[PDB]
Amino acid sequence: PERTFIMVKPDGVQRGLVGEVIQRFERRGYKLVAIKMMHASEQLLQTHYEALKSLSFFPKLVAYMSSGPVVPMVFEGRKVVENGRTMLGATKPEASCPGSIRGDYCQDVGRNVVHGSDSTESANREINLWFSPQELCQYKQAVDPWIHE
Amino acid sequence: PERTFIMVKPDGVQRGLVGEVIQRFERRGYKLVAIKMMHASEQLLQTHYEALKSLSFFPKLVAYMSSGPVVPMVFEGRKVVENGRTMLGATKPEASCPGSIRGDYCQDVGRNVVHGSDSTESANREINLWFSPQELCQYKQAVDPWIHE
Amino acid sequence: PERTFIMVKPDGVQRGLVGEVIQRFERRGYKLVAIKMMHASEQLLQTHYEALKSLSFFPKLVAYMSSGPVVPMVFEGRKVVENGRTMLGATKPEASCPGSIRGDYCQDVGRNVVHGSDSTESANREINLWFSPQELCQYKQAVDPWIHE
Amino acid sequence: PERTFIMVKPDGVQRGLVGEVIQRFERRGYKLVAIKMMHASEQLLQTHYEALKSLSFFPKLVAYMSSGPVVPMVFEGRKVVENGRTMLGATKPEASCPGSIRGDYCQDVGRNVVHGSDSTESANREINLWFSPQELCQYKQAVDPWIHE
Amino acid sequence: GPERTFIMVKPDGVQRGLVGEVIQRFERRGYKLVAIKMMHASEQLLQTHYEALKSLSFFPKLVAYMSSGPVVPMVFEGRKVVENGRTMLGATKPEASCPGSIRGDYCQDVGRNVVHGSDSTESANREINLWFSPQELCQYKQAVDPWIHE
Amino acid sequence: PERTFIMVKPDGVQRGLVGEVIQRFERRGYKLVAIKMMHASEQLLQTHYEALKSLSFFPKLVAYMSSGPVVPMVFEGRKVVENGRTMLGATKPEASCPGSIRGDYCQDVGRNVVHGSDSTESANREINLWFSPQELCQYKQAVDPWIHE
Repeated sequence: PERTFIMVKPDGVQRGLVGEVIQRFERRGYKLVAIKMMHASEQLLQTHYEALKSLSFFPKLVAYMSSGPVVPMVFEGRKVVENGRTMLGATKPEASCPGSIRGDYCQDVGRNVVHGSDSTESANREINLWFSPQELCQYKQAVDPWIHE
Repeated sequence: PERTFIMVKPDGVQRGLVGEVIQRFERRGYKLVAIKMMHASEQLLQTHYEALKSLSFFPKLVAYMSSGPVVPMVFEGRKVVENGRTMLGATKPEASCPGSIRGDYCQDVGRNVVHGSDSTESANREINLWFSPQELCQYKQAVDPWIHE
Repeated sequence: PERTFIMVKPDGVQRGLVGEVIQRFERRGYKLVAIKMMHASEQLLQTHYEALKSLSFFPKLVAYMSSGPVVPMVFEGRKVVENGRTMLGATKPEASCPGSIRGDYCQDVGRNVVHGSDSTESANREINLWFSPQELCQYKQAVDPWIHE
Repeated sequence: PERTFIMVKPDGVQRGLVGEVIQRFERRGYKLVAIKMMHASEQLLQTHYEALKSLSFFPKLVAYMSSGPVVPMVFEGRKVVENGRTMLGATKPEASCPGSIRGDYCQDVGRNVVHGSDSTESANREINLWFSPQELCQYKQAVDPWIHE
Repeated sequence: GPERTFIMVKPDGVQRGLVGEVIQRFERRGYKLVAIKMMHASEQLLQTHYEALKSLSFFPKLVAYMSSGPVVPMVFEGRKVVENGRTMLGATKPEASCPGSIRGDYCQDVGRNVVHGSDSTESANREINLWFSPQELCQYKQAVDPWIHE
Repeated sequence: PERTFIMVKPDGVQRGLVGEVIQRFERRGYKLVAIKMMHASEQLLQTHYEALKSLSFFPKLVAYMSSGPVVPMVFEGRKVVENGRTMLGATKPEASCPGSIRGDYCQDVGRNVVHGSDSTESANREINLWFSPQELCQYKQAVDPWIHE
């Protein structure tokens, strides 16, 4: 029952990359179990980035992430946290390999299209911060016997 | 601004076509302004499909549309209602042209992946049934001067 | 269980379009049940194209279809015959809609990349010419409940 | 040797669709024989649209077509003029089929991404207006026997 | 003759509709398809295919899984097709696979990793001869040959 | 601004990959600012490859690069030189990652489809060698605030 938190940032929304991000996870067999588009409040973004609160760029980041709508979502599947990190690519786009989201679409670390949880512990916290238990949908994937051993 | 209601049906979710549906609208420059994943109640489905009650086998439709999660969403832009119909393709996939969603992905009118509003009046009615006003997001598309005159 | 006969012609093989033809049927949920690559004999081609002997330049057709390998295959699913015809596009590529195989890839009716059965009667006849019953594979598609009612 | 004139308009340049337009023609086996990016003077655009110069929307059209770079190009192959029309789609995007350029990417006739010749006579005029003979390249396509009969 | 490699879509690749995708990855790199078929593989054939694994604990589970649905064996031809085939498929474990590889794009689980490919030219020639008779292998001259290799 | 020189080689033109190369840069937000198709002269190619002029393979490389038309072009954006190298992939295709141009399409170092500048100094020299200043176009990209921080 592993899950990860993925969020399309304001630049991903502006550039029309929301569907592209979702499709990369769907094609790897991962289950979409929650999604919404929203204007994130300052307090929500400060709690989301709480590990960065002591850093000089924290206020600039929180303001940028509230400057347009975001699309938080949740995917479920085997090794979805670690594979999600690989699929997004390095934080620095010039260090990202081609075929990753940031390697294909991004030029600047400050405009890198999408967030993903960096660990299981972070994923569980971020999922519960952005989504209430009622917003998490549950279903049995038909192709389940052919994606997992 | 013109808006239309698009909803991925439970078979579209199962088959991993949510991102595909979204990308077809983003590709055409349309703005995503709301989206969520949910289990639709029978009462919501019966009101949504009020017009089809004069047709045979209404319980089969309600049971199909509540057999898994759905993804309702709202897109904004010029002629988005009529263009949304063309992009989805004919209701019957056999009558749909390749390049449309149903022409590319569907074999059966009863499993046709996605719903879209058939008129401006239906779009306004459906948007208000599925989304509260606070759920619709507002932003200014950077490419606006290049997608319409 | 409806089935249709699809065959990539020698120009489709040369131009690297075998995977593209197969993927157009797979993404619509159709089941691949047989496939091979072969050099078709003149006797097989004359029987396959029996109905075209009433048209001019029959030796030219047999020679072209013998000028390189072909890839016959069989797909199974609801309305696969009539949808197969639409997916391939009009015989003349200049009458084919964009989104069809011939509309996307072909310039010449004489080099139109792929063959498909025009009827269920023709499909049954063509499947028997090209494949022994022992070559057809049988399996249960996991997504079956989601591609048709 | 049939040829047509295709030109990406300023909105197609801005939206990063130059490669998409070119690929639509390459995948149908058409030969790129000339291409360049330029800022077209008002005077050059007035000659290209000579037929519209007395109409009320003429100053608006010339200002838009000089508001950014354009990419004129020439493609060669059988039926390239008529097939180019179908591949671009109807002038008004809302009348365009899915799978055409304007059906996939455009919302507004005034921002319809790309121009293409409407006839052999227009193609010859437009090619000779935008390109000198020395800019037209000549080569023998290796797949020629597999695209032509 | 030219270098060849054996590629086979596994039962999960067939179920998930990925046969055309695998083929197209090789075609777009200029490689020539020279044989292909869909079949139910017997346990006898699969034990010989995986004979180097016969001493390992997971061998019976692997043979049973690989016979639980149809597979699509095929053969591609071209310069360095064995080595490049391995790179295109990606690492055995999908979580170690780079994005852009088949397993990195589509797979979650090493036991459901969609496709097999030969790991050496010796293996490639043994696997081709095991799954295909010489008559099933087709020969043609690729038109773009002068533009894909020097 | 940062610019890099990219050139589709004669095999990339023959194989219909010109639009694919362009789209790889466009989708990463890089601006196309110059392009043309031409038959490169022996003297032009000798100057382009002047760093290799003492090597054994130099005459054969120069001869091959004039054996068909090429498509030189210029892209502009942040880190476009280093990212261009990554997007093209290793010089030898067998050392190239999947997702790069050479990793996706090439088998042979001598037929590796595309050239790209290896440094800022090389890019400036190559741009001025192949393009006169009147061929370089500039425009204000609308999505600039969403690709650069």
